Amino acid sequence: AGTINKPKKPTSKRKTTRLRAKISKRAAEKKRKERKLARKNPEWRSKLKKDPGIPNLFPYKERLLQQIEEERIRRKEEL
Amino acid sequence: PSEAGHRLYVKGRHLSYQRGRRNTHPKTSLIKIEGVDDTAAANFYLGKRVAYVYRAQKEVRGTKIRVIWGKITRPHGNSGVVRAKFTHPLPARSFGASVRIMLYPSSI
Amino acid sequence: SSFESVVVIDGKGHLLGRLASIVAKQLLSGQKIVVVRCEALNISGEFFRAKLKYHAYLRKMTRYNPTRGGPFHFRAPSRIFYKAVRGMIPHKTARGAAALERLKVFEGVPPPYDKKKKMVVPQALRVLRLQPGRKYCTVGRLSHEVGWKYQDVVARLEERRKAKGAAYYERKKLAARQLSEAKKAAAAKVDPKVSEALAAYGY
Amino acid sequence: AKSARASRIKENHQRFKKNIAGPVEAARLERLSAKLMAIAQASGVKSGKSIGRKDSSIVFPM
Amino acid sequence: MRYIHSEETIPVPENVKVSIKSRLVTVEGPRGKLQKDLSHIAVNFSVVKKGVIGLEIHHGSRKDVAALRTVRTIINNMIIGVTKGFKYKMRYVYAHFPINVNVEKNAETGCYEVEIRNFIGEKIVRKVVMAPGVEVEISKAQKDELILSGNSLEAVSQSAADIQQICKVRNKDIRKFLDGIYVSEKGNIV
Amino acid sequence: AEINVEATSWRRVEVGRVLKLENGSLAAIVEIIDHKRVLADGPSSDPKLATPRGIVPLSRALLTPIVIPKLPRGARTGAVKKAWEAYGVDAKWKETNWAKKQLQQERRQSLTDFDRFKVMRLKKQRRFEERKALAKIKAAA
Amino acid sequence: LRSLTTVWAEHLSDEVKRRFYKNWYKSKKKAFTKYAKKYAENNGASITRELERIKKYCTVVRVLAHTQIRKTPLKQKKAHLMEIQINGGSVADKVEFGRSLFEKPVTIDTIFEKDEMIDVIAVTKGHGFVGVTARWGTKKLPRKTHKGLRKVACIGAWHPSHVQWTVARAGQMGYHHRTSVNHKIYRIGKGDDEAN
Amino acid sequence: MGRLQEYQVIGRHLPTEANPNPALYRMRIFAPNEVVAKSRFWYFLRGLKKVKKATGEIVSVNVISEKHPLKVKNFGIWLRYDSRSGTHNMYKEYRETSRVAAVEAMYADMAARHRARFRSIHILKVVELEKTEDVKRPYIKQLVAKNLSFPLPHRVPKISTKKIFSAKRPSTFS
RNA sequence: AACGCGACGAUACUACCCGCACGUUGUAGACGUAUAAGAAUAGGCUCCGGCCUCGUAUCCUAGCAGGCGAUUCCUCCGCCGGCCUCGAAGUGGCCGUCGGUAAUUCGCGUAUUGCAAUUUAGACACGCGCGGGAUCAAAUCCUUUGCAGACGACUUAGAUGUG
RNA sequence: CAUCGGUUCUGGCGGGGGGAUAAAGGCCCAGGGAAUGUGGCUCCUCCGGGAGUGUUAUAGCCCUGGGUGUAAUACCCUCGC
Repeated sequence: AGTINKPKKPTSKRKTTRLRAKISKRAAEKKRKERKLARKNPEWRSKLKKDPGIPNLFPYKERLLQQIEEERIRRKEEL
Repeated sequence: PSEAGHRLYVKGRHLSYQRGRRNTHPKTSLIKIEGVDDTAAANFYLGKRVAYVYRAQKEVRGTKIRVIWGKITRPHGNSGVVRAKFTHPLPARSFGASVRIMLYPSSI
Repeated sequence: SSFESVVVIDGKGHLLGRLASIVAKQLLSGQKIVVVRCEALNISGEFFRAKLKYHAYLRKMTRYNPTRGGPFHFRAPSRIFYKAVRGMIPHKTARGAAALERLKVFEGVPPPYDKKKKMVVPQALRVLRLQPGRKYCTVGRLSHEVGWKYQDVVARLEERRKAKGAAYYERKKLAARQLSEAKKAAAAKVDPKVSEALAAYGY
Repeated sequence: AKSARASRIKENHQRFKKNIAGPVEAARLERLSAKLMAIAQASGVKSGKSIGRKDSSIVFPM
Repeated sequence: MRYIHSEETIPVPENVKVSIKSRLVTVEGPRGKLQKDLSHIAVNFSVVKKGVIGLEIHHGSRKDVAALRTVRTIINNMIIGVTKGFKYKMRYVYAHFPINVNVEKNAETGCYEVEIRNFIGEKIVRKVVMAPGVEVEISKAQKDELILSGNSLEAVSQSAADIQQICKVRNKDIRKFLDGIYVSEKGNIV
Repeated sequence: AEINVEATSWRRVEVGRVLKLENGSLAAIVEIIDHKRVLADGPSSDPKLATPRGIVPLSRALLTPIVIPKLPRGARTGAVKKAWEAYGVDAKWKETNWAKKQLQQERRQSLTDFDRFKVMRLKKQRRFEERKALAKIKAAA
Repeated sequence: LRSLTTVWAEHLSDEVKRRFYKNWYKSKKKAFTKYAKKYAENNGASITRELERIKKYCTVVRVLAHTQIRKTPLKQKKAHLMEIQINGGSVADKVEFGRSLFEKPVTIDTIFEKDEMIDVIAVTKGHGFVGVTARWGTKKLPRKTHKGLRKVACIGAWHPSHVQWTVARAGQMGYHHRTSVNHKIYRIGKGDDEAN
Repeated sequence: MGRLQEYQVIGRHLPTEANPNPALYRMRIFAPNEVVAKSRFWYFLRGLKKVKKATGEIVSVNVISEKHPLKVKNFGIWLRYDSRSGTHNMYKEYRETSRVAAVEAMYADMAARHRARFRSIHILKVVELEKTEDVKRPYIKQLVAKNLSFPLPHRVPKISTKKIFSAKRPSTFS
């Protein structure tokens, strides 16, 4: 496009009070409506979220897995 | 003969009144002292008398030169600007004019 | 800080807005400023962005009469720097007009500023400010591309000034060499207690 | 139609100026300059060979 | 990520002389002199070894590290230019109207000039000025072939591209009208 | 193959390089932490040149010509001190032009009013001698 | 461009001296009388110095030339004076050429030639104050239009709340400066030719 | 986020008739001060063991100082952070002289590169990497290279901001 | 550009220029109001030995606001004149005369402005004065013209003539 | 100007307490260990330097316990001048 030699009308970044107030009101109404839809949400949700686990690049992940084994064995022995 | 100067004062500039964004308060002026660029350097000049020397039209009691006297009160900001209080507030036209900071009252 | 009768600033290699801000503050504090070589000022970013901004500026004009009230688009590089400075000064007040009367701006180095000390402002110097690899342009190139007519005249005059400066520098080097020889020869004829006392004081 | 500012038209006109109109204008200039030339030919300080000085300011008054 | 150190190397042949000062590179060979200003690229030049130029960037981003490969190939091309040279062969073909190509050397400018006539029967004379240092000859081994040779690869290839672009068919079906002048071979003089 | 390369030769941050900090004290690089910070120790017996072991930001440090040879990476203060006195860092620092400039700065800063008057008078006597010498030189050619 | 200096000839005619006056008949006619003495003082040192200044500093050289209006049938006796640029040659050649042409008549055929295309510069015929119909060529309004028909019906129908500079308005017509180009010279006739 | 310290915080549930000796829980908390450390402790305990502040008490708060603050170390940090997508695992590495310096550098890094603020970040493990071969990230591996030595091109000299004008053009070579 | 600029002609007076004699004359603001390389910044400078963060530098800087007289020195400064030189908005270099001049040392004076009170001190511009040198001009109204014109404005002519 | 009173801003100095009776660190003592392996040794080289071996040698480092030691210093709190 010939933007550099013949630029068009600039798009103003100066807001108006009317548009600022209207955007704030719409954002508040959207928050209320989203809260209402979340309260009436019929989609199934898990009781416990899925844990990501331990990252593979953590250098002592195998040692942490060993500690988990030792802890569960000690818990089973105590119980 | 002698080729030296006779200056025993330090040069300063009258920048502005004490002010916010919009409101100004002429009872306190802001002075930039030459060579003073921090609060530690400005602490030396606290209490020093400062004269604004100007010229008038009419000769009154032997002279056309008038003086407004004041003192340095406290540092201002972080860049060595100081606040000064004069007997009368300095003229608003003198923003950018020069002032004389004396070496008295001395504690050296 | 230091108060001077007039500070002459070589505009080569300085960034436009930062130099303008420093110069406007000095003018309002009451210091007289002369800027030379405004055609050698720099603007950060690519040249086409500066060109786009100047063409966008050229769009604006009073619709019912372009001879009055309209933005008068000055194309000389010193006038571009002057517009940048005037935007940072309350020019519609008497104090701002008085501050603007303490400034002079030129293309090239007209005499007698060719034989005066030219200072630099390190807070506005491009080699110290811009990150390496970032683009920058020249105000003189912008001025030539938007219709300044005197790029070649200023270039020829700067070439003659630099040739005369080369002759002056040859004489200056000869004078410095003779001064070093004079000090070396005179060091035998100064009293050793005088020399030792000066050395102990640091001179 | 190609405009008067067209690049091809400018190149055509430059070829015309260089090859056709140029020699004619040069020969006419030679004749006219010869006629007007025929009409025309029909201490340093104290002599003026050294160019001494004749018999708003750029600086601040100081 | 910023890489602490990155380095490239350029080998220099025995008959070549390389001088680098403030990133202005001068390359000397049997075939002449080439110069190239590389001060738009941040690079530190060194002599790592006898006959090897080292190029290095310190604390550079991936883009700055990658730019050294371009610098390496550019200097290697100047070295190849002063040693073996560069040669682009072009072939001009036609269907009905024979293309007439005439080659002259301007004594005032030192540049070669190529005049092309009768391109699909057109009456205009197309004139292309070669870059300085590029020589153009009409071939004797093959029919309807021009040979552009020189030390600068950029100058030779741009001259060939200017000849290619000056003979463009316009407003005709290019599946049918096949006339033109095309680059047919690229290589070294030696 | 003749290669003539004229470019920059920077001093390098490395183990053994002596840094001058902004207060005038000296340290030696023991370990490089990253491109901006080093671990440095100044074990000098001179209290003006001494620096406690710690992190030094390279923006606050200057590279001196002095490099302690074969200083091990991570060496503790005892070994750093032994290498420092064996190499004689303090003497070479004293011979550097940076320390002479600093010494001149302190000598000029410690002057009294009587000292400044005597400086002006002695400089005028020396200047009279140099002016005679320069007149003799300019008279010759 | 800046005029650095001017050098005048030793003798100027009365018809060109009239150009420097509004009331030449009441005048003492003193113009250039002190200037003519510089040709005699010190063998013209000031004249020579100004010529050397033009030779060593200047890039554009123009002669000053005036008309001989007394050879015309015009009642005007005050001549027209103008700067004519010397093109060609070096600056020293231009200066020597002009100084050689001092106090001399230059005929029209040493400047222009038959079959040459020239440009003509003049002020056009004055018409005084003229309405929009003849000044701008606007369409006449219909017969017995209220408040006049030799007008523009709407000078503004749209924003801005101003009259724009591009709207036709009644005012001065003619007496404008015009440069017209590409005029062919058909003949340069000589005044001494009884069959020109 | 701030001049942080590492605190050992030990707390417990208030003893009852059924439970005269409740279990003690210990955490390592990076916090600017002790009030924030105890608040974070009760926050995590509410999230894990369902022990509330009103039904519990703080047994001990101690500062854990770095054993060798003058030794350069490499640290691996396993963290989780919350964004609009959800919770994400992350392993990152820092070359510092203390765990607190590593955690501050982590907070500034997460803010700079992912806009993750303090309360969206859960620090799970801070380990000192024992061996050079345990370093995984190339931006630490280039720093642990043998005979590491670099120059510093284009250094802007330090000039005081109060000295507006200079009589000589500065140099960027030292 | 009617508040941008240049070259040139003639400039009567109280006008112009020079000398000193000062301002109840003014000025967005003297007080050492001292200081010319160019160029690069992933490179430069040099006396060619070396040197480069750094103007924290260099020059100048003592005497009644700076006297008088010596001892002593040939250094620094200024006005004129000659020859050159400097056009981007024009001014510097050399030489010569004359005048001043602690680099060294000393003698006589300083008081009383009374314990501080701008240290009235510079530059430019303007004005009033004398004593001299230099110079004797234009414009407008008016009458006239029609290349012009609502009125102003504009092109012309009016002193002896090609009126 | 001096000596005070009231309010307040700001600079410096001398002590006390706490914590892992700071953590470090220096110098010693006794163990253990490795590499971005020092010296030595072996093999390649552009003779510049590389590769290997292995635990202090013709550099050093890390971990643990102990002594100096109620060490110093930081940070926090605090009594004054």
